[PDB]
Amino acid sequence: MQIFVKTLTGKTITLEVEPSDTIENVKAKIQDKEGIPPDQQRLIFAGKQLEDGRTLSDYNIQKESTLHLVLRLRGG
Amino acid sequence: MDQKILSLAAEKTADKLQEFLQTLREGDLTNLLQNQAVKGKVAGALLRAIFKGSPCSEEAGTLRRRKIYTCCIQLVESGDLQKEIVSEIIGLLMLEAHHFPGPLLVELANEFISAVREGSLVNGKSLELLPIILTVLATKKENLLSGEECKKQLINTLCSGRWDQQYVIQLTSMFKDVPLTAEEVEFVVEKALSMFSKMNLQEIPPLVYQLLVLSSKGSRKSVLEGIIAFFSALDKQHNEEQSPSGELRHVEGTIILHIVFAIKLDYELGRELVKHLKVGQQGDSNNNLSPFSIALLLSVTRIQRFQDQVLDLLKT
Amino acid sequence: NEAEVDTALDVLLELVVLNPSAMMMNAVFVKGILDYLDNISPQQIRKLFYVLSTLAFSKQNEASSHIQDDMHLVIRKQLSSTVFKYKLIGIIGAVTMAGIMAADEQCTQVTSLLQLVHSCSEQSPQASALYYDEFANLIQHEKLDPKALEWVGQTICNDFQDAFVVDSCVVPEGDFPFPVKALYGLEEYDTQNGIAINLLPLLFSQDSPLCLAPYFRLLRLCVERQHNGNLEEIDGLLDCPIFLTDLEPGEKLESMSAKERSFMCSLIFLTLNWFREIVNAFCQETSPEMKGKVLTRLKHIVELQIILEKYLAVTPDYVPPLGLLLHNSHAFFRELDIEVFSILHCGLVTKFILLGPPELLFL
Repeated sequence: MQIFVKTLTGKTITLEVEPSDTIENVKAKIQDKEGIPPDQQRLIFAGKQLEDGRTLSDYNIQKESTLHLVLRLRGG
Repeated sequence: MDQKILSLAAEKTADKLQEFLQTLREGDLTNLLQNQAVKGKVAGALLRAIFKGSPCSEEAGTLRRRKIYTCCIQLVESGDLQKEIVSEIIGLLMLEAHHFPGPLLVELANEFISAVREGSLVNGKSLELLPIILTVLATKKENLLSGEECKKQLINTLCSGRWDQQYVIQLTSMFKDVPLTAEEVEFVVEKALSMFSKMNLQEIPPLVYQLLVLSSKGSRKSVLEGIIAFFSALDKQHNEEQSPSGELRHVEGTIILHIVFAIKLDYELGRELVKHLKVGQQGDSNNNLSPFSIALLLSVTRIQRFQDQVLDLLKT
Repeated sequence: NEAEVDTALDVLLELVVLNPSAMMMNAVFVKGILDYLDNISPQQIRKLFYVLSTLAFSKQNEASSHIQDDMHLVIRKQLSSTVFKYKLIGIIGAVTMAGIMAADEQCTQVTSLLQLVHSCSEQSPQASALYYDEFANLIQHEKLDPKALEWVGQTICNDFQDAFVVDSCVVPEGDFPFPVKALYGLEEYDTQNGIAINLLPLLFSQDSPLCLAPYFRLLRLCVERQHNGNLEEIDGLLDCPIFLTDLEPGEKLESMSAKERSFMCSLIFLTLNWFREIVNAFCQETSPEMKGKVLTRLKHIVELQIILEKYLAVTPDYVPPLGLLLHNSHAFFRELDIEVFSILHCGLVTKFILLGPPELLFL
């Protein structure tokens, strides 16, 4: 199922995944379609920092609902 | 028609490269776009001949340089080309903006400004050149008006110009890396915050991220004022519509989370924030706060250094 | 705050040196510092990298060398950035890291590290400077395994003695608007030397010379560590004049104030700092003729500072700040060493009633 992510450059990006799938899967897909590795990613929905071991069912995340990303550069 | 320019930029400089520029004279667009269509690798190497043979010691090299710069600004904006080639060319152009006399960069900058007015800015990767050229301007302190005055006129045009509501975030991020005064950061933030009204919602938080990390070196009270006015007024709009939520409160939460995480770096922001929402005289606590600001403060609480002052503030 | 920070890092270092294996399970929590490094003062950064590195480079903890490659990595990243601070921060961490792992593949690894931090720092002048300075501080305070030292000093001596060192050729390179001459020789030496300093052409080509003094500091400390306080390879260096403008008059060339005044002023500034490190160097030497030459250099220093303050009085605001006169005294000049005041053993010679006084004022 389709969802949105938006980032620090405003690249609205469209991610197709099943809700029972997990968050690290989406980090894999970000490394795939955008080339950004998991460990730098910081994913948020609606003022909740989303963890790895959860899924989209856990956070009531639904179709076309927009996620936010940042680049957690440890050093920068 | 490519290997008769790697046989120029290998042996000697300005003896055979400059003569190529005057002699060909036919064009500089058809030979570069279509060169990328067959082999992109050759195109990245072709630009490494022009800029080595066209130094700004002489007029003709400088104007050839200006024309190739405008044409590359066109093709980077236009072409649906391979991403690594775009990254390569923007890196190459970024490397060469250092030995340029003053009165040439005004033309490229006004071209970019016209681009923000009308231009198809499908990529903001054309806008990566705008940061460095304004610093290369200010370091040239002679009569082009001095460099800083041209910079300020340019910033005034960039702000006073009308902003393609899609790609305003990237524009906003360009101001990040340029060292500015308090006045110029103030101009951009006040206009950029005035832009909030005339948008979709969901783009705002990363906008806010860029605003914040820029706001770290400037006027930050101004940004929080604007933020809280925005969100308090719209909260009241929602309240009166009640007497449009399931996204709205979500975006609020995310914004709060951004600003908390940014305070996590810079604490001066915390103290300037709290001074803004210092009750002090009690009548300030009848214009200071909204539900939204309160939510902010209670989220802020989590920082162990701030669990005293914020709570004394809310309590009292 | 800052004092809390300092206390915590003091505590940490005490624990890890005492009970390391306990701290090793918490290694991730120590790495959990690594986000807020913009928020923290450089001296605390030195202490921080010290603690991480001594935790990493213990002979027992080569089992968990994951942290090792991680910290190597982040330093390579931090250096890879263009930014003054990130390059600088990496430099500082890298230096400390290098030094502690310095107590044979280890030798090759630190060697590659210093080569590459140089290659990354080669371009920025203040960053290259700070590298030299921190490397210097590290050699000064600490003592270690002379194999890396004998290795790197062979490089450094060659680099310096090829970079700025030239022949005593009366004709230098560079068409200046200035009468270039070999100035401030001692003149008790042999005037046909192959040792003199291509200073003003390096300047006018700059319009590498900012790093000079600290590179010499580093060179000297290296030589002293190698031969145990024997600078017989360098003892004929202070016999150098310098290929410079007629620096002396700052009144005849008045009212043609351009960038030429900035040239002259910052040139003299560099000259002073050069001499300053020289006197820091050849203070310890018990040779009486050497000390006489040091005092010759001090007479040069006082007249030069006089000339420069005159230049600034006539031409107000063509200011070199390089990391009014009260500011210039303390920070912008080189901090002199303590043992330099061995000079005070000498007795004064008044000029009127009958070692000058104004150098004593200076000291």
